[PDB]
Amino acid sequence: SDRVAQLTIGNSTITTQEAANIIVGYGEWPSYCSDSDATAVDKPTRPDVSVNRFYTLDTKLWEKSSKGWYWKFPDVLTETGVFGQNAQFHYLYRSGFCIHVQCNASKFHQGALLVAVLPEYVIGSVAGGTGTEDTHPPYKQTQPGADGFELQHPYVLDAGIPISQLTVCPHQWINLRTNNCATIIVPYINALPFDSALNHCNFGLLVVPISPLDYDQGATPVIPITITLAPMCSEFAGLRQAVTQ
Amino acid sequence: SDRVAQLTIGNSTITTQEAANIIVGYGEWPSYCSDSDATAVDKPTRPDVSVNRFYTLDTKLWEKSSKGWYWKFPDVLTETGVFGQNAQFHYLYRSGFCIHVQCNASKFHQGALLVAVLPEYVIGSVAGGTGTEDTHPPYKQTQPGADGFELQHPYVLDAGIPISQLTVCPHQWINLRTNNCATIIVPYINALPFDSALNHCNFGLLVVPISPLDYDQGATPVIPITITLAPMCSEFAGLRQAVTQ
Amino acid sequence: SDRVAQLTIGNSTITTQEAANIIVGYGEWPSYCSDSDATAVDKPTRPDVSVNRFYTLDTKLWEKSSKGWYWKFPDVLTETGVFGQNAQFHYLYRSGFCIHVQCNASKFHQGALLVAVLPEYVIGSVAGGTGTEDTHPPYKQTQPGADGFELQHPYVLDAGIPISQLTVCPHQWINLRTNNCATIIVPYINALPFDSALNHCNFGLLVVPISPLDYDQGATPVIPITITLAPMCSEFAGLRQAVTQ
Amino acid sequence: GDRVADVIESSIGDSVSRALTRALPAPTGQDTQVSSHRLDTGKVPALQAAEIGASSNASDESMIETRCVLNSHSTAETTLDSFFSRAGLVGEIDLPLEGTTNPNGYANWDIDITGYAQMRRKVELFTYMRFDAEFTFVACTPTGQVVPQLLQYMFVPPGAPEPDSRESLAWQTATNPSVFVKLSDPPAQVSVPFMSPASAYQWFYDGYPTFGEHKQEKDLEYGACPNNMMGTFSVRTVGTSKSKYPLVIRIYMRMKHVRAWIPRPMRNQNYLFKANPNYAGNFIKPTGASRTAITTL
Amino acid sequence: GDRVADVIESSIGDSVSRALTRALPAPTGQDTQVSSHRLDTGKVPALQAAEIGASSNASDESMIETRCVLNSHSTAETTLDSFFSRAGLVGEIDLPLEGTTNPNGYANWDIDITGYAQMRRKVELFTYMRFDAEFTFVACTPTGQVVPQLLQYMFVPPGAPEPDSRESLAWQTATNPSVFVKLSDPPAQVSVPFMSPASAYQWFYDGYPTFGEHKQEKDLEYGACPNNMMGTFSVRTVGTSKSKYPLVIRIYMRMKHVRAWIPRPMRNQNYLFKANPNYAGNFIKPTGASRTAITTL
Amino acid sequence: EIGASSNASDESMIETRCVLNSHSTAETTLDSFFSRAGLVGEIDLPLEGTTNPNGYANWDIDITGYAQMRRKVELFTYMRFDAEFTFVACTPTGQVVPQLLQYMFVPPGAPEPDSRESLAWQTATNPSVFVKLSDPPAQVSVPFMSPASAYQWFYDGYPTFGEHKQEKDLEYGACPNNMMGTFSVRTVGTSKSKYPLVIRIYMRMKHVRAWIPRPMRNQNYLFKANPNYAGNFIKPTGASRTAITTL
Amino acid sequence: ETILEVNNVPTNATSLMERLRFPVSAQAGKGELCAVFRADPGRSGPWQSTLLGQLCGYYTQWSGSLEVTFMFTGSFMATGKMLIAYTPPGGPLPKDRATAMLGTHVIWDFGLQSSVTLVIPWISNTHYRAHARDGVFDYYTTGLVSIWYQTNYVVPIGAPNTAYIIALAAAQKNFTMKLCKDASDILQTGTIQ
Repeated sequence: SDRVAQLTIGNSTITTQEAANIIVGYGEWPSYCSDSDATAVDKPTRPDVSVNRFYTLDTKLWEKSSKGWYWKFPDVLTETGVFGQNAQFHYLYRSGFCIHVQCNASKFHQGALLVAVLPEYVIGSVAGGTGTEDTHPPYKQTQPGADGFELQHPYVLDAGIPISQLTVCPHQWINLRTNNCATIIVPYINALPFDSALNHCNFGLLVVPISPLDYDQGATPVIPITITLAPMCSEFAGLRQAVTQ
Repeated sequence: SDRVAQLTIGNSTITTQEAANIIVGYGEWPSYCSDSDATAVDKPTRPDVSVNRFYTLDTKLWEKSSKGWYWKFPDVLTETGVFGQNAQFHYLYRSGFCIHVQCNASKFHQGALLVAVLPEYVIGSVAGGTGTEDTHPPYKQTQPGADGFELQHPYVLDAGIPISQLTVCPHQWINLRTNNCATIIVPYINALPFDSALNHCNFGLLVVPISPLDYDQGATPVIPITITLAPMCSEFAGLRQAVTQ
Repeated sequence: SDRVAQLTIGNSTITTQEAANIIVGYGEWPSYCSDSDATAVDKPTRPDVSVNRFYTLDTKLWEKSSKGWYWKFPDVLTETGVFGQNAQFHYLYRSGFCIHVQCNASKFHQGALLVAVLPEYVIGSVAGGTGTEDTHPPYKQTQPGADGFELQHPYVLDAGIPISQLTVCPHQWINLRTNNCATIIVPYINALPFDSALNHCNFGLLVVPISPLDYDQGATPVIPITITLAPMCSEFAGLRQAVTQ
Repeated sequence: GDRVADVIESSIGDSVSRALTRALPAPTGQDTQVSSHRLDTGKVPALQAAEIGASSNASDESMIETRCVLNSHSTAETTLDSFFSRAGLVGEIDLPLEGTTNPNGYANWDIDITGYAQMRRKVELFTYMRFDAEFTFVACTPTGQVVPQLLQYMFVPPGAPEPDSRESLAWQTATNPSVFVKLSDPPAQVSVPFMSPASAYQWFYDGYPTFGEHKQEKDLEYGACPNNMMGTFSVRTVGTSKSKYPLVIRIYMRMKHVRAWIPRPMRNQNYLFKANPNYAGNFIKPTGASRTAITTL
Repeated sequence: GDRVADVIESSIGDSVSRALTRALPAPTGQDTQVSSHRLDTGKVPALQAAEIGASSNASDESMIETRCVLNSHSTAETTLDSFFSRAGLVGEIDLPLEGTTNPNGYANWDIDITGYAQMRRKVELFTYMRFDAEFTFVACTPTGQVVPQLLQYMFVPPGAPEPDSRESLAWQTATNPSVFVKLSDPPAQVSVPFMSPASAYQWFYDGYPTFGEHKQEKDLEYGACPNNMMGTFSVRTVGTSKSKYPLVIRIYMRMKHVRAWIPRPMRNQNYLFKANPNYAGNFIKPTGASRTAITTL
Repeated sequence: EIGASSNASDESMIETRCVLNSHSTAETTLDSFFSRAGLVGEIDLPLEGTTNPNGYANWDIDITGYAQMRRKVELFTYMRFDAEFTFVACTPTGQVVPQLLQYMFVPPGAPEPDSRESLAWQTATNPSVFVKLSDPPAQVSVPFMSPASAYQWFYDGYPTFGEHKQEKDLEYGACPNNMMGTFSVRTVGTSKSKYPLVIRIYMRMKHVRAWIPRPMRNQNYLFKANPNYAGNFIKPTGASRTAITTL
Repeated sequence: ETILEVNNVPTNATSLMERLRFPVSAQAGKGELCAVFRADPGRSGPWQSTLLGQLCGYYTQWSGSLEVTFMFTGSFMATGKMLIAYTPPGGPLPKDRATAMLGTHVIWDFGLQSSVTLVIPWISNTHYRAHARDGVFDYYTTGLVSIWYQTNYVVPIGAPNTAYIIALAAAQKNFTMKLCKDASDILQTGTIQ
């Protein structure tokens, strides 16, 4: 009975009492991050629990002709909030996460969603769509902002990625039999210890409806899905002034 | 031998080894601030040592015809830096201080300065200078910024304040016999426990040259005086979003 | 408090009581020199303390347009005094040293000198200056005598020696903040055990003003710098008659 | 568990306002006596210089000696904090039968120490204060005699509406008790405790007591707070028997339960409004008169 | 001292990557056997369903029973990680005497696994890797015979300038050792360790390996890093005796010291440049061919 | 230098941080392993030529071969090391031809051959190496036979007895007898080669032991260990800019 | 101890006698900039002029930073008030005292002691970077150091208004430097035969 959460900030909040349980990861111990291998030797700090709390970032709708969506991690909150300014003026970042997506369906509604968190994913961009003519994709698809971006082809994930072979990542189902909300757990993984928040892209989410949305005419056409995230025990290194360069 | 300081941030710093000693205050014990008497009952936090460090705010010159200057506390850093944004978006503030003013004179130079820290001082503004005609002082004397403001009459301090009766506050002398730099110690005092950083003004510094600057022609005409401050163990209450209202 | 010296010979002498301290070398033990590896097997002797005492050799001036000077070691005293005759008629020499250079500046004066002792230094001679035309340097630059010789180019040391990369040798500063006189410590080092005093040159001093001499017009233009040396516990081998060949 | 020790640098032991210095109490103290000239070391605290407390490396009194004085004065009851009140004129008001300054028949005055700066400035030498107060209203004739009329006193607690007529609702003042006094009874004598909204009365205070952005419109609230104050007092004649003589009152002021802080030095200039930092700059005069020479008068 | 306990909430015991969960080791384990049908409780682990591992409140197998199977297979040496290499064509290059593609007489090729995607894509199924490599250069005639000529191999370490002439300074390569080989000796066989600047080779990586703001000008560095790479290899003929026969080389590739991570699934499309996510969208075809019906072929 | 705090505080305003280490320094030494790729040099023995009218080539063995890469090693003065000489033979065109070649060594002190039939070929005290063009190319180790404790390059002296005059000045660097000898190459036997040949000389150093650090040289010589420099065209060790703030 | 001369801007032979200079004059004394210089010591120029820098110029990788200081040569009454400040990479050119405020460093003052020990810790997240070639890839900033005046170059009457000194730097145990590259610049018109 450890599927509880105490959350209250701003003016509203969301907590659960009899939700769809949780998913455990790696069966492991708590720890901080490696400190005695950086370029410099200065002592680290610990920002603690100053600002880490949940604000929803988008309530994505699900419709009859949903084609797929995703996000860029951690580009979602790198530009907004005191966390945004801290990430902008600070070079090194690391923290854990507890992803909680709210996904409810009514008695009338039937269907399921294909929500897959894909780490380390080199993003499959539009790249001109065809890509045979050298017209480079503009910046309006590299830094979309809080809106995310629309993925082109589901069963190849814009990169040749056949759908049935996505099973490697933590796989989740959205069904009124299964869950009133889904939980995703991911720690901090990178092939290199230290990097900037503007050059390197870690990964992003992915959502493609595994089942088409259907309902007899007379019901709600779209289904909103809410997402929020708050990193737990966040620590930032490369402490410096408010200087981008 | 506890007149030491370890300071390094940005690109430059200032520390002393054989300075003009220190001034002790009240012969007291360390402590946090009262917590069980606020309007709300939520638990407090502790920002710790995240950003508290010294950057100089101005290097004030001393000249032949110096008439006097001062500052507004804590209006000096309420608008600039991550401390500035924190103070803007946070309602309650409290911390200790260690004022260190750098004031050197050469072999050629003779003279002294009258630097007095005056707490709780209701500011004696220009108020039209004469004040007999109702032309209210503009905002260009309420929020001067990082430049401070120029005091009108020394021996009345713009409020009727005769000079010889300033002895109540910690009194300091600037002389090559006395000090290569001066130290001032002041804790947090207010007649009320909680207030905003934009409505209420706590106090400010005051500088009026006790002795006129003099030198035989052929030497430097002006004398720079440097000031920096960094609050120790700062704690902010009224934690909220980046919302002014 | 072992920075003392008892010196009295001839008619004048120089000792210090509150000088600029001393520089230690190699953290080592006293010892004589290797005896069981020479060409012959005859027993050695010990001249002891017969004549080792300080006479100044030159009081070098420092001026507005100083370009640099140096000396040849141990050519400075190889030709004068009873030590001179002993070195002339004796083939092998070895002793320790305690270099004490007197360098004072007044209240008016500002500046510094670049005095570097450079062991094993193959001398960078004039060699015709240009050196492209085969006109060999005369003997008036191989055996200058008690006057020393003038070095041509400071920042290459007449051999391509960039200045900032002289740091290898014991480095000293001449400043009224730093020293009223400088101390240099060097033992006897040679790549070969035994050599003559006329064929091989061990090393020499080097002086180039690190800072140009400056003063407001009306003060002394030149600054004298005094140098003396007296080898401690000198021992000479190859004992023979007064025969050069 | 207990593995990292990053936070242990703290200094638990909270006593007083925030600082970082430390001291320690001692059980007992030290004493000193007096002696004469002698060249000795070890124990010689006989004389005391407030700053130095010793002799410099250049002798101060090598030529002559000193003397001694004995004490016969007591300082037990020399404190002034509460007993410093003495004689002095205070002030008066009038309620005539026919007049123009009082077209309504009643007088409502805002209660405050800002009555008359002449003697209030003596008490206004401080800023933060906690004290008890006393109001005395003595009634007589404008000529200076006594007449048997029918008068009574109604109190106006803060927050009540200010009466605009002789028949206002403010006369009921349900939560205000009643005092049984009459002209035959001794004149008014009412105690006033400390009901400041803050810890002390605000005079030397730079702020904005009203919410919202500060503009030129909202500047009059300096000193004259419409609601933060402790109320006013209204005086009239109640009953069918209306007085046939005009009357005058004298108001007497006294302070008890002294507790002060924040020393603020003396003022040698004049104001023009309540707590107005404005001064007669064109006619500034020093706190004392000087002379062409100090040697002779 | 020790008064406040705000920070003591920490969980010292650092073991692995950041998280908040906790577990615990156990000394020994558990076992299970097989049995037949019986209605009993307490101990009944006989059958195992990977997810449920029990029986629902609606019976699954109430009508019939099951059977048993025995094992006779070994799995000790079935691992493929390093031994998965088998036969397959790899590639070749040519150094003719007279030609237009080689107007200089020497061939400098950039060393990488990006040689020929046909078989590299089999190894390119992963992203983060640590392995050893082997390069074999076998020399022969273009016709397929053998001729006694004079050849030798010079290595180009990374960071050295790329030769632009037959007499470049790059031939001295002071820090590069020398291998004593000749056409009589067996063909080239050189080991290549793991000198990646990072922990693994970067192919599926979205970033900017060059400092400064990212613009359209600086986009070609995807895959082809001018300096981050492990160098190239230059081949020519050294000496006064110049060869009178054209020659050809075949390049053989082999991998050792396997250590992999980050599984990445199979690709059914084609690229156009190195690590180019672009695909033939107008002609997308599924990974397998389907049929009009599944029942019959 | 100080290791304490002055009587005027240095860091009274802000605090510092900490850094952790994850790097190893066990095998980072360069003393012997600092050798990498680099072009070294070659020589030629043609059949018909004018630079070699005798048919044999005798070259004085030394590190003074080509200052380009030797100056990298010449950064020191007093040294004890092992050396290796590799002679690889091929055609001037770049091919291989089955000829008959062999290598004769010239120990120091032996007379320098002045003919194809000199007595120096007997070299009684010199052993023989069994090598042929079929065998792998030359690979000969050279130990440290310096007459002194180290090789003399930065040395001001007179290695010849007698009074020093203008006549005896050429011995700077080129010592006729103090050196470790030369090497002579020719073709022995009745079967004379019908192809011209070329050799490449490869250099490598082992058993490093050094002293006496001597800093870097930014100028050029004109003879062996010649302190003379192009004074009329002196240029700093690095290029500067009109301002340091911006490139 | 390694002598470092930063602003040897002049490029003339007659200036090759006085390269020690850094600008001191009748300054405005209002926080105006004296000199700035980026943190990287491994780039060609007067930076590799130092022996530490000369060795770093042959290397590709680097782990850590250096330690620096600067001397002073004023007279007894002569003094000054300068500003020594470092900024880690991530920002444009500094503007004024506020930028120094953003940068953590140690406040410096000319008192009796002349030396000013500025230690730059191991500020390096990555030990190596993606392989590319030279071009417009200057986006990879490395940091900066800024020098400032506060009051003026202050001396009494009768004292010359010039005092210029050279800097000093060295390396600590934390920094490591290897992966040697071959020679890039060496001058030889002829080779020894």
